[PDB]
Amino acid sequence: GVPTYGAIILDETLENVLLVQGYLAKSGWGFPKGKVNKEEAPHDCAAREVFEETGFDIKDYICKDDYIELRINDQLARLYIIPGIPKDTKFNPKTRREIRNIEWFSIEKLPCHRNDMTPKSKLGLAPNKFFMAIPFIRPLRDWLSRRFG
Ligand SMILES: c1csc(-c2ncc[nH]2)c1
Repeated sequence: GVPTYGAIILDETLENVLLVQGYLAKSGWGFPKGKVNKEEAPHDCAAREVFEETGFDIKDYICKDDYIELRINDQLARLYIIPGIPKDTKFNPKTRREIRNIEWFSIEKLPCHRNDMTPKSKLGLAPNKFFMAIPFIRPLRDWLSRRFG
C-alpha cells in the first residue's frame, strides 16, 4: 500500500481536534490526510493534503518528531501533531467536490472504539460516523498525557 500523511490539528486549550467530512466511501468524519506522490517527502505530503482539504498551511508548524503512526491492513498512516491553532481560524477547502464539511470536535467526547451488538446476540460492530478517526484517539490521548500532563 502507498503510505498516507496528514495532521492532527488541536486548538489552544488542547481540548478540541479538527476533523473533515468527505463524500461517498469517505462519507464520515476523519483526520485530513492522503497518499504520498512518487519522490515526495513525508512532511511535504502532509502539508499538501492538509492545505487541499482545509485551506490552512501547516508547513511552518510541523515538528519532525511529533506524530502518531499506525498500520492498518498493511498500509502505513502517519499524522503530524500540530497544537495551538486558534478556533476562530477560517478553514476553506480547495476541493469541495471531495470535502463536505470541516469542524472542531471535543476530544473527551469522541469514541475510541465502536460499540458491539451483544444487546442483539449479533456479531460485529454498529456503524459510527467517526470510523476513520477512531484508531488514533487512544494513542493521541496517551501522547498528550506524556508530552503535557
Ligand atoms: C481502516 C481505516 S480506519 C479503521 C478502523 N477504525 C476503527 C477500527 N478500525 C480501519
